[PDB]
Amino acid sequence: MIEKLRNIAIIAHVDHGKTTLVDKLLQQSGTILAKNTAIKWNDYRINIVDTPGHADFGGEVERVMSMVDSVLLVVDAFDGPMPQTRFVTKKAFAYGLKPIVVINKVDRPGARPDWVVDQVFDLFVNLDATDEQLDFPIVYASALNGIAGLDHEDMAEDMTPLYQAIVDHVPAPDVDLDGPFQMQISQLDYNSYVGVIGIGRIKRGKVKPNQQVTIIDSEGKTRNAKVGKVLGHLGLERIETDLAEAGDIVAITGLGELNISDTVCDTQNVEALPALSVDEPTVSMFFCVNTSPFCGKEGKFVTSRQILDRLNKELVHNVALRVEETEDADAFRVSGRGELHLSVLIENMRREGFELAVSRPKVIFREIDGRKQEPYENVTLDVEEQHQGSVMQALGERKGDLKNMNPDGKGRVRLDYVIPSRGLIGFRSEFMTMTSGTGLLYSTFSHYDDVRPGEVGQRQNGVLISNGQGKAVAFALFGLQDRGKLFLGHGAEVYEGQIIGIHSRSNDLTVNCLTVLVPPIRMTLEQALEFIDDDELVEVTPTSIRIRKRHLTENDRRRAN
Ligand SMILES: Nc1nc2c(ncn2[C@@H]2O[C@H](COP(=O)(O)OP(=O)(O)O)[C@@H](O)[C@H]2O)c(=O)[nH]1
Ligand SMILES: [Mg+2]
Repeated sequence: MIEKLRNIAIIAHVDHGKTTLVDKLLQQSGTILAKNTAIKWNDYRINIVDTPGHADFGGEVERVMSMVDSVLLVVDAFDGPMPQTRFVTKKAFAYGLKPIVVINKVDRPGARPDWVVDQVFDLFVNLDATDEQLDFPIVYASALNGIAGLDHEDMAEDMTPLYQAIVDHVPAPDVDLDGPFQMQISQLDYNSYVGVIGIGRIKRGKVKPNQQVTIIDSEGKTRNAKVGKVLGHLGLERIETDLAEAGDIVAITGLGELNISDTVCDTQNVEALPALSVDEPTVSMFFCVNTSPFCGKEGKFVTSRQILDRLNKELVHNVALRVEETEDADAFRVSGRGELHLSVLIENMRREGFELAVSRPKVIFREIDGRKQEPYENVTLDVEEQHQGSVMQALGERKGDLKNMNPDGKGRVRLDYVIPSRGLIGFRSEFMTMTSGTGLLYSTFSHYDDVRPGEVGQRQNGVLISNGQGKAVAFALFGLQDRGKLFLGHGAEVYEGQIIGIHSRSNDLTVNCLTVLVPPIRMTLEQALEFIDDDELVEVTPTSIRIRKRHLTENDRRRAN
């Protein structure tokens, strides 16, 4: 009784048809997407909660997973599952959800249902439980036709098989209807007429308008309020309801400025629901002021405790990152998920008009049970077979453990590896030019395990360091090619300590370029950032980043050796 409820989330890569699919389920029932679509189908109430784009480090995904009891993975019948929906799927498994895989667009010519089944199944290499991987039902669809079926040759005349699968395989909400009222805010919304809107799935009890209630946050603070309106979902809309009970995904009004993870409880029996997720950062990196003599050249405006507050602004757009204070009052220890995470932060921190010095990314070590541990992660690589012998030995040098390989049959091959983040850092740069830029690479954090004894091979080559400040002349640069490749041509402005090229030998060579050329080496942010040794820093400015030593003079460098 009152358990005909099906709270399910939906995951789909762009243009894989999740808007069309949900739309068909709506029009064929008794009732861009909406955040939640309520569907009445034969006295069943199915809530389809939407998942955000592949780039949402705010932590909305895990909030969504906290409201649903299953997830709906929509996959193109030809393209198969995309690595963009990787993490959203990962978090679904992390919340112990058993997925329902919908392979739609089955009507397109060359659709390979059998193949995309394997791909999805293999994609569940997300340390996914047997329970999750075994018996995930496969509903084939053609959303643009409104047709579904358990087989793709044998298809129903409507979306009935999909409805049935949802009813059959999605568990009812694990809630008690008779307990005292309890509801955690999962998402927020606003209406200039209604005010702040709190959205979530009622964990316990019931709620009516004008009900007296107590709000308790994650730390333990409490405040009393009276709910104004209880908005239930019906279609793509929200209507005022006189009663909402456990299991219902509803919207509440007039509780003031609700914060996410606040728990709305009956005035007595105030019980805060546990704060849910946190993506522990695995890669640390230093953000420093531009100590360089080019302090305010192109960099619009930055002092010490200026960009610091910007490192207190990105702190809620993402909780996978941390920001700590270093002894150097002009440098800060900011950590994150991967290197790509901290990378793009800079990329339009640059377009934001900033200038900063940044070290090389290092993995965050953790000591557990006396044994130090480092982050390992799963890597899938898609290269041409002319590169497979090359990229294999490369990862092997980076302490990569081979787990699986699968030839394309058409000249390519997909490789799978278990590798510590330590050895994977800055490999994307080497990888691309190694595979001539046709190869592809994807990564996903797996687990912390005992550190692999040893270190990753260092840069081997030394660097050409400028001894003074001035304009680089063609007469000197031509003589420098006798000892390696350089980073600029005639006319470029350089200072002392700045690295201008790559030494042919292993040692650092202090050279002057002040007293026609071969094409200079231009490095992108990530390409350069993978070139950096522990005694160096990248200097980033809104038009182009440059490279330098930590200690600018040759006198200071000798002391630190
Ligand atoms: N041929 C074909 N096209 C489809 C099917 N389902 C959806 N589409 C098309 O895919 C395009 C984008 O799908 P959409 O619903 O927006 O998916 P979303 O972008 O992930 O929300 C639309 O133009 C649809 O016409 C299908 O079963 N067959
Ligand atoms: Mg669209």
